[PDB]
Amino acid sequence: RRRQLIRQLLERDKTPLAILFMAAVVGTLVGLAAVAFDKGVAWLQNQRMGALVHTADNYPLLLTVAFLCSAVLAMFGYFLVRKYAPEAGGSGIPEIEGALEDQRPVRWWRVLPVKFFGGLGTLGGGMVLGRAGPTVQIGGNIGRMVLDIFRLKGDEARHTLLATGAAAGLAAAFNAPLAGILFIIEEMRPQFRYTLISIKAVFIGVIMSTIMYRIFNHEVALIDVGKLSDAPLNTLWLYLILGIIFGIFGPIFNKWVLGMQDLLHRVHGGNITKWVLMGGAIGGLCGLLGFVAPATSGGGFNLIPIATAGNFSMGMLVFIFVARVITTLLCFSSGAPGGIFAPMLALGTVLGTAFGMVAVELFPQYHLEAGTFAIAGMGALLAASIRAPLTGIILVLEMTDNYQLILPMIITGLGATLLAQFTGGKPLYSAILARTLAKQEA
Amino acid sequence: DIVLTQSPAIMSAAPGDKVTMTCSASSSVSYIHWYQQKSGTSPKRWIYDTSKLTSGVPVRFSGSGSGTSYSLTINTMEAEDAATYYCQQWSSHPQTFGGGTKLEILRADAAPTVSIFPPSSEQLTSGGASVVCFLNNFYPKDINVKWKIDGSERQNGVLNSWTDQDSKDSTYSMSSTLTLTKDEYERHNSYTCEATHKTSTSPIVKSFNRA
Amino acid sequence: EVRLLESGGGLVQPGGSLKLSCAASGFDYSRYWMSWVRQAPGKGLKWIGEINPVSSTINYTPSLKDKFIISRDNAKDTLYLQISKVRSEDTALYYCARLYYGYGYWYFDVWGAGTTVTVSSAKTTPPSVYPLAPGSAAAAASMVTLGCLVKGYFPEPVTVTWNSGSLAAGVHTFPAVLQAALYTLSSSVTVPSSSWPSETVTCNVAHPASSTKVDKKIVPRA
Repeated sequence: RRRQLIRQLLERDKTPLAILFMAAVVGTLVGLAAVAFDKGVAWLQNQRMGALVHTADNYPLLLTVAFLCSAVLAMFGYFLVRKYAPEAGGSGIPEIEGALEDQRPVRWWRVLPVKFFGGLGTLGGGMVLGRAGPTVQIGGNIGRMVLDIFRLKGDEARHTLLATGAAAGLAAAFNAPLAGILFIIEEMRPQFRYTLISIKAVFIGVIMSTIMYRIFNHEVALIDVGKLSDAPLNTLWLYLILGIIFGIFGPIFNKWVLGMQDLLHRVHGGNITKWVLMGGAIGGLCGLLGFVAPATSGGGFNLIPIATAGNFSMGMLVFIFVARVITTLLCFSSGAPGGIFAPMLALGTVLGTAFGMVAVELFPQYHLEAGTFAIAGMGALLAASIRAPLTGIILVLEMTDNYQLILPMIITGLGATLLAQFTGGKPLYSAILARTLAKQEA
Repeated sequence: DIVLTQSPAIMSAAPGDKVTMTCSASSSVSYIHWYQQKSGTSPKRWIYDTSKLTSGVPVRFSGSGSGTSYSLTINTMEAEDAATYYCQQWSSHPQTFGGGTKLEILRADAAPTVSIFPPSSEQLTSGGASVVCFLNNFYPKDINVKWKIDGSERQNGVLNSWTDQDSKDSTYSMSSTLTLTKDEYERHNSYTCEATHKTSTSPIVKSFNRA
Repeated sequence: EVRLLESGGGLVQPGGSLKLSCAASGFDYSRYWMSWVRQAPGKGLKWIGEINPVSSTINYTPSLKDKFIISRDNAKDTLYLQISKVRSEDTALYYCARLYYGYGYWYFDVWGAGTTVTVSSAKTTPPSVYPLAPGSAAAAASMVTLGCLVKGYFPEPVTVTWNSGSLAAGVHTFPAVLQAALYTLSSSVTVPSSSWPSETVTCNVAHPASSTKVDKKIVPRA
């Protein structure tokens, strides 16, 4: 087949000018959509905060209006999903992943309204859920919509605009261009055969998406964490160890999120009303915990700067990790719209911090700043639960700009994904798509 | 904590000649460092991580070792190589230095240029009498000074002080001062100062009579 | 250039306290760890302690609750060491150091010149400076040794130069000796017979601890 290759090599990277242009517009819409969703999630979290001010004298009334405001929003968003788009529940990444396999529908007229307004319900109530799941589906569907609206035919155009839709949607969720591309190249692309996704296109969409984000968000960063110390070659081994703790814990957590999906189905059966009443109670729990114990509630980003700075007692860190392991599962496994990636950044920061504290006390000759181990553990659960180490490493790199930590970050990531593999664990997105495709047959 | 014990406390070697001092650890130690101190100069980092030189450290310098014994070495020693070399471990915590190794130039033996001085008329008006005797520019440093007041030995009230090996000629020096009251000074007449070196059996006496 | 300049040492009375100060110039003094090492007279090097750039971890040698207080002022680019309940054991040269590493085993990267701390209830005394001319019937040789004596001052140090510094060859200042809570030392200058007494050779003693600047002209005896 040497002659075919001479032919193909000479024809490489000639993406149709139409697919490039349409990737640009997908990028722009996904960016704008991201900002809009972002501004809304906050504005509701504000209204909720200001409510607790107009009634701040009477502490039971306090605990009540906290619970109920989030209960109401939770329900609305569960309902919005159960009623009009049940595949807009949970993450959204397995769905868009499935769609790239040509095995799941891009019901965009149904997901865009349901996912956007459903998330707003669950996110803005202070549930323990992320943006970057929803925005990855919301941006995947936007990518489909402009395929239909302009009726572009071709296999390339369908996988591409779905891919750059999803790419732009993660980039905008974390202000993380390089990390949005890599997610598609490492995790979302079909994993077992060739596919015809144009990478130059995906590049254009993320640029446009990111630039929309910078037009509505500049001067303020998602995680400011300073410049931390360096890492000495004789320190590296401490990170491979930290990795091996994530590699074992990642699959334990995957089990948990699956079984807790199974356990929480037995509570409502499928019954849209026991479901919507169940999310209202979960959401309200968040909205209450959001007041009496905010580290235990919410999306988690807020406390990443604080754990990294080593400003939590060991005692408070251990609390938070358990508590948020609980509220994380309760909120994501229940089926609400919203995701687990960004709260897995929090759980890993909190975990690596606590190791950093141990590792500082045990080795004064190393001159450790427990903050480097927080940065090494931030992308770690992403390497162990969802097995995309290259994305998290570059995700974390982009969000914390501490490139001197690249070797400990890499070394903890291999540790996470080597031990996650070696103790019998599966990519958490892929094990969700499959258990969903297995029900889409039984 | 970890005690480091540098071995040849003092030593000499001629220029262009092989120098080798030693460090030794009460427990086990990794990647030792070495500092070069001249008197009056900030201690300089010389050799780190058991073997890596520092920007400027000439290549004649080299360090070695493992586990519980380390070592510095100067393949061809120079004159400017005269200093004290401290080793230091931070392989454990807290970090400890060794006692040191003073590396002094070696040269030809040389006889003292002896000089003796009478209490100044200025010191005498104030009532003290200090007699000063200089042994200037010799090698090696071992030496003995004797005082004789009217040809009789005097042991009490004498203070001596050697210089550190000289820069230019790598010789020594050493002064002796006999201090009496102005009254004790005048009872006597001949003050003698006797240099007992290695470079002769016959001391270099210098002396003066008040007359 | 990278410069570490510690100041603040001197004479202090037993049981008192002092605050030494190391000023950094020529590098980002943030991002570096700083440390203190002291050298007791003719003794080993010894580590006092270290402070990390943000002042969130401060180590000291195994020694007494509040005995040392290391702290840093990154705005002022300056490091500080406080010694309290000062003993004679604490009489030493105090060295200020910047910390780094290689393969990660940490070393003492750049040192300062030092400051000396003397702990004595003895009182500051200026020096009496006496010319040393050759004996009345002097053995006039080719080279002639002159001198001058710096007697009874406290504390160390004195600086002795000859003809305001021109005569630099053949000068030999000797370690001061302490007696009865006072210091004496003397300085030899050897010049050629044609320089003295043909020209004037002077010795200049300075004891700044007591504001003593004196010139003693050497002139022949009788």
